[PDB]
Parts: sequence; C-alpha cells; structure tokens
Amino acid sequence: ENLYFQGAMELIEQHQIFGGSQQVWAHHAQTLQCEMKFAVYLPNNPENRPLGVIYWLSGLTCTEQNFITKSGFQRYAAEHQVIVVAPDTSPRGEQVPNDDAYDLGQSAGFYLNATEQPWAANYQMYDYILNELPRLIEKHFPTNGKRSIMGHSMGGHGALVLALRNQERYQSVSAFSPILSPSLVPWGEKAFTAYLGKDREKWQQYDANSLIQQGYKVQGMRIDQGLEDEFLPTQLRTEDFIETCRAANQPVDVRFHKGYDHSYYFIASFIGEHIAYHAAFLK
Repeated sequence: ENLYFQGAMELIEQHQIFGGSQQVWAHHAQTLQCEMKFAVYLPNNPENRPLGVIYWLSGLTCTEQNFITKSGFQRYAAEHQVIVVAPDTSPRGEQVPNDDAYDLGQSAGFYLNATEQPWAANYQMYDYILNELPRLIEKHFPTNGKRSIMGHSMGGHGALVLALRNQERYQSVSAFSPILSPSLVPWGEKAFTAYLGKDREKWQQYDANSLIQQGYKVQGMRIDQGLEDEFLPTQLRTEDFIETCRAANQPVDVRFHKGYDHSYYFIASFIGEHIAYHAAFLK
C-alpha cells in the first residue's frame, strides 16, 4: 500500500515512458458527486517550464486506460513537449446508475449535463471536463494556461461540442471517428433520450452538426475517419457533417483512410499527426 497524495489528488499509477511520466490520479469530482480517475502525461521538464495541455476524450466502453496504453501517443507528446490529459468517460461507483448496454450508463457519459433522473445526480461530464478537471490540472501541473481538445468517437463528439460551445477556451480541436450528428443516429438518440428526455430541442446543444447549423464556429478542425469502420454508415456519417460545414462556411480538414477501422490500431497510426497539429497552437 504505497500511497502518494497531492492535495485533492491521489496518485494511483506512475510509469516512465519516452523520458516523461505517465500518471493516473484519483480525485473527488464535485460536479459528478463521485471519485474519478484521470491520466496525465508529463514530458521531461526538470525546470517546470509551462507547457500547453491537450485533453483527449475517449469513447464508449473506455476508461482512461485505453488511450494511455494503446495509442502510442507518449512518444509524440515527448517530441512536442506537451502535457496530455486523458479523463474517464463517465462517473463511476456503485452509487452511480448504470445500464448493461455498452451505449448507455457507465463508460457512456456522452459529455453532456444530464437532466433526467436518475442520471442527473452524477452524469455531468460536460461540466466536469469543461470546468472542474482543468482547474485541478492547472493547479497541480506546469501549464501555460492554454489547452486544446480532441477525442475518439463519443469523445470526438465531446471534443467538438466543447470546442464549438466554448470558443476561446480551446486553441484547437480534432477528432478520430467522431459521432458528428448524434441526434440523428441510434447512439445519440438513445443516450439523449435517457439523459435529456424526449424533447429533441434539448439535444441540440450537445450535437456538433446542430451547433454548426446554429452558427457556432471554430477556426478550424481536423477529423480522421477510417473507411473500414463498421460504425461509419450507422453512427458517424461524416459526409452529412461535411455538408453542414460547407453550408455554414465552417472550414474543415477531413481525412478518409482506406483500410483503417474504428480501433486503437487506427488511432495509433495518426495520433502523432494530431499531437503535432495541436502543439503548434499551444506554444
């Protein structure tokens, strides 16, 4: 039982990798009324120079572990000297409601603020990611006050929604395999119905496609999508989002990759390009 505490944070894991430190910490999340774990990678930085932060949001069924173990990202975060934070994907705990389906409940928070019981008590992932967690990160780690955001699938949805809604908060945004029009596909119809209710007007503030239709813009975005991704035709429908962006005059860099699927094997293949993309905005 080797413990380490830094204020509200408890250190759960620490591992050296590519010269830096991959950490996992736990803390009490006031916004979620539960204990949460998050990962942070700190590039070698003996002088505590302020560094920019990239938040990586993970998708359905993931914890903080999937990205930090499978993406291979640390090599690139070290190269670019950027801090990378990988939060969890839902509240957690035996006191937190769940559903056995992979697309609802734990590991399926959809980066929104739920209003319907019993989800409202803990499912405030939008507030947690936007406000609470960054405040903790900035308190304890050597940051330069700038941040960018990216993610995969439900996490790409989250990244784009957060960037569109919060403007100056994020220097840049990108995504792998994002759910771009969640109101219009089964994953988002089901989760929204449960978490936000049957009034689809309430869904629009958590739907990147809709937000762009409403007039929200970002300076740019990069999206990478595999063409052998089984969810492309059913949940992701990137082409529809492109049409929305074009109609809105929202610039978009979108890359379709032959032969690549939805997995971390795809993410690993281009995560370095995303780290480089954001790093340029975080100096």
